[PDB]
Order: sequence, then structure tokens, then C-alpha cells
Amino acid sequence: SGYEGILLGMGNPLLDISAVVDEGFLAKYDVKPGNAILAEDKHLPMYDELASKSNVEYIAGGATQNSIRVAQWMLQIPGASSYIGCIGKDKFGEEMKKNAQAAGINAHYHEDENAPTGTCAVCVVGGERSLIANLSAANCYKSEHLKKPENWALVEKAKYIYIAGFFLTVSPDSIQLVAEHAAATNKVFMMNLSAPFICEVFRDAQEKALPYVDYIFGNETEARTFAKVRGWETENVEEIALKISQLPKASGTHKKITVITQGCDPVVVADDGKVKTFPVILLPKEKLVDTNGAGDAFVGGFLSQLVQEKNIDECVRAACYAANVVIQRSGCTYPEKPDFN
Ligand SMILES: Nc1ncnc2c1ncn2[C@@H]1O[C@H](COP(=O)(O)OP(=O)(O)OP(=O)(O)OP(=O)(O)OP(=O)(O)OC[C@H]2O[C@@H](n3cnc4c(N)ncnc43)[C@H](O)[C@@H]2O)[C@@H](O)[C@H]1O
Ligand SMILES: [Cl-]
Ligand SMILES: [Cl-]
Repeated sequence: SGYEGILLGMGNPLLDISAVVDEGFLAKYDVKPGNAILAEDKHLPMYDELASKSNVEYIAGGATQNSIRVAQWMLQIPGASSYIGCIGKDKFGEEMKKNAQAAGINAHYHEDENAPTGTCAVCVVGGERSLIANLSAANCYKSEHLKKPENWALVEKAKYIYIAGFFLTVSPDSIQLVAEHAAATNKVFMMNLSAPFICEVFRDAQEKALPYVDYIFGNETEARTFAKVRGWETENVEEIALKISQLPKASGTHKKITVITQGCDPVVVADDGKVKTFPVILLPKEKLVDTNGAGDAFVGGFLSQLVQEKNIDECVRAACYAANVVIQRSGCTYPEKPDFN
């Protein structure tokens, strides 16, 4: 088939350890609700504390893995997706390999000899979660691994390449190597803003990669964080989307299209100097089960139609379908086959 390995993702493969907790649990580990952070030494016993709970759920996660997973599911073409990351030689790493084969992703996972597979605590309070990412083996990815002929073949075969902003903490040099290849080969390189701490702490790494980005995705909060960091005196998402697209580009082959989600409010898309708003699928609060992986599934649905050379209206329509499905189910899960027509 023509779509063989047409979409590649590179990131942090993390097994999510999710559980419903109370206010005291977050106060114990000093974690703010509805915010993502990287794990510190004080947060490490929390993983064993969550593992001991009766309501603990284990699901193969990681922002880029989730988006590639949802794109392959929406697309339904066998062998169309590829993924690159680092895992440990342990039970969680074998679960990561098992899940990727079931999902239909050609995941070339580099197995580190000493580090365990990365985990991510998803502490849930009401309808807001705190993510504490312990990258462990995921943080061991080197440009040396990407340059291996087995891994670099996936970069060359791909036409569309996606990397969540989270991977900028692990290897900005590996990101830059595939980004420079995509500019030189007129391919579609794309990224996510991922979290406010990526825009604030990793501002230099993100700024260096952005000129190579053809489709930048994000939510309203991380777009406002991005605007405040660059001194733009504006909170309006519509003005911020045009200002991001307006930034310099390493290659003028493609324009930069900025897609910003606003939860239940319309999707804002800056494209060729014009702002296009798209209302989302109306959903009652009783059916809204969990907003976990809503942003990652939105990117996945968008990528499924972008791969088939479809217009931006159909990319956003599939992005809303995929996110709508995921929010009505626990975590980033979906039915056997998609019903997008
Ligand atoms: N360091 C690290 N490295 C790698 N991975 C890491 C990591 N740290 C964490 N991760 C991974 O991250 C994952 C958890 O991420 P998670 O916290 O779930 O992020 P997300 O998937 O982006 O979900 P959010 O709740 O943040 O949504 P959003 O604000 O982006 O989107 P919006 O609400 O605008 O909504 C988007 C769309 O949803 C739909 N939608 C949302 N709300 C509604 C509504 N009320 N009604 C209708 N449609 C809605 C719409 O279509 C809308 O456009 C885990 O797998 C974990 O492993
Ligand atoms: Cl990632
Ligand atoms: Cl319990």
C-alpha cells in the first residue's frame, strides 16, 4: 500500500498509573490539580502508593503514542503508522511492546539496559487530573539511536512526522535532526505545545524547533502561556493563533497552521492569515466521563485526514470526532472500529 509508514511519531512511551484520590493525597506530594509536572525525588514513593490501591488502572500512555494510536485507529490502513521511543527491559516495557502491536503501530522501541520504563501518575480528583511524569528510560533517548539505519529508515519513509512538546525535555537535538530533514525534503513536520511548563521552562528548546513546524497544536491555556512568555499583551486566542503562524519558518514550502482547542468552545485555526472557528460536537455533562487524552485524540483524528490529503475542515471534523469519542469513555479508549463518515 501507498500509506506504508506514512506517519511517524517520536516521544516518551509512558505507562499511565491512574487512580481516583482525595485533596490530602495531592497536598501530601504538593501537586496542584489540573497541571502537568516532571517527577522529582519527593514524588517517587507516590508510584508505589498508587500501585497499592484497589482502583489503580494501567494504560499505555505518552502524548505522542496516544496521538499515533488514535490516528492509526481512525485511519484503519494497516502498517500506516510508525513510532520511536525508549523503554526499559521490564514488565511495563513488555506491556508497551504488547499494546503497540495490538494498536497496529510499527513501534521501534529502543530498550535501555539499566533504566526502567517511564511511568506517569494520573491522580484524579473530580474531573481534573494531576500528571507527574517519571520519564526514567524515556529520558535516555539519544540522537545516536535515531541515526541507526533501522530507525532512520522510518524517518525517510514517513511524509508526516509528529512530536509532542514533551519530548523537548528529553532530546531537543533528536527533534532538530528530524525537523531539519523534513524541511530539506518538503515533508510535514508537526508538534504540540503539550503543557505550560514546556512553554515556560523549555522556551529556548521550543523556540529553536518551531521554525520547522508546519502544524502547531495546543489548548487555550498553553497558548496564553506562550503569548505571556513572548511578551505579547493579549489573552485572545484568535489573535494569538495568527501571531504564532506569523513567526519565522526555516522553509517556505508550507505555511504554519496553528490549531488551538478551547474545550467546549469552538476550535480556532489560523491558516493563510485568516481565522477559522469550528464549533465542537455538543455533549451533555452526564455523558462527559473523562477529559483524559482529549487533546491527544484531537491531534490523532486531525492526523488521520491530513495523511489522506484532506482539507482543514475535514481534519478538524475528524479531530472533534476522535476527541468526542475518547471523552465519553474512561481514559484514551475507543470502540473496535471508528464511525467517521
Ligand atoms: N512528560 C510527558 N511526556 C510524554 N507524555 C506525557 C508526559 N506527561 C504526561 N504525558 C501523557 O499525557 C497524557 C495525559 O494528558 P492529558 O492531561 O489527558 O492531556 P490532553 O489529552 O491534552 O487532555 P486535556 O484535558 O488537557 O485537554 P486539552 O485541554 O488539551 O483539550 P480541550 O479540553 O481543549 O479539548 C480538546 C477537544 O476535546 C473535545 N472536548 C473537550 N471538552 C469538551 C466538552 N465539554 N464538550 C465537547 N467536546 C469537548 C473537543 O472536540 C475539543 O476540541 C498521558 O497519556 C500521559 O502519559
Ligand atoms: Cl511524548
Ligand atoms: Cl483503595
